[PDB]
Amino acid sequence: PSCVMDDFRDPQRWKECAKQGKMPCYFDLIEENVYLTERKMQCECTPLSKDERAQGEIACGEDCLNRLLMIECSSRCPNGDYCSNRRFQRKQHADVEVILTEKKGWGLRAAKDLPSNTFVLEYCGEVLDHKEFKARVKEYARNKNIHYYFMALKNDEIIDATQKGNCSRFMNHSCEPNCETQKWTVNGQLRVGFFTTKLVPSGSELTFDYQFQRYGKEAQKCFCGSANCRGYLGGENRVSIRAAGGK
Amino acid sequence: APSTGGVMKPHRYR
Ligand SMILES: Nc1ncnc2c1ncn2[C@@H]1O[C@H](CSCC[C@H](N)C(=O)O)[C@@H](O)[C@H]1O
Ligand SMILES: [Zn+2]
Ligand SMILES: [Zn+2]
Ligand SMILES: [Zn+2]
Repeated sequence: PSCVMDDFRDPQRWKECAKQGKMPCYFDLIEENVYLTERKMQCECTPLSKDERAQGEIACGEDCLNRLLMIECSSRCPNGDYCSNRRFQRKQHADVEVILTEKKGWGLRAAKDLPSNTFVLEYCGEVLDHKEFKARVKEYARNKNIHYYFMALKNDEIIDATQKGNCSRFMNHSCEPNCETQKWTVNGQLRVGFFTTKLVPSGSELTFDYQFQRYGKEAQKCFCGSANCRGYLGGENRVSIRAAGGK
Repeated sequence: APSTGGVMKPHRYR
């Protein structure tokens, strides 16, 4: 069983497919991070001419000062509509599908060949402080959740995609991954996206290295199948809730 | 003292 990302846009249909086991369980699909508690300029690229745009030139490509510092351009970019450095904002995701794996739950796979360093998806969710994180830690332990969706954003910001998020919440762990997180600044605000680290052939599952900080007493066995698999999500050591949440 | 939880930690792939 597999599904395409447009299938998640219809809640009534999704929920009906979920009862037939053809789609993952329902969650609230959101377009950007939602803060439970709200918290407290231009590159120097020379504008492409109309002809350069027609010739296939890239606006705000590898040499863009914002891109080099992992900062996205705004609407006021000198390249205007042609700016290729607004991928998070324009939702310029990779072509991926959500698939059911043998024993990791649902997962993500490339629907086309993905070049190296290709933006996959933004890891969206609810952003929590340490206080809200501890409450969610307790709720999810109480509910006996199997999957966890906490992603450290910065010291007192944890992205939680358990209840709200997008299809990035399905990316599974591998000890030999083909994606990575990148922290990108969008409107002075930090975001986390997934990017391929290599050429990912069509049909391959997309994975990244969780660097999981396990606070739970029980370690989840790792089914990544890598020759160098660490055996468990989080490795050997259990850390405290405070340490896992960014101290 | 929960059962199986934890937090994923962004890092650049090395
Ligand atoms: N390599 C792996 N081995 C075993 N379980 C994994 C895994 N990678 C991810 N998981 C499972 O997926 C969770 C991360 S959320 C990833 C999406 C999840 N498979 C889902 O169906 O919603 C983990 O808590 C773990 O339960
Ligand atoms: Zn630029
Ligand atoms: Zn730009
Ligand atoms: Zn592994």
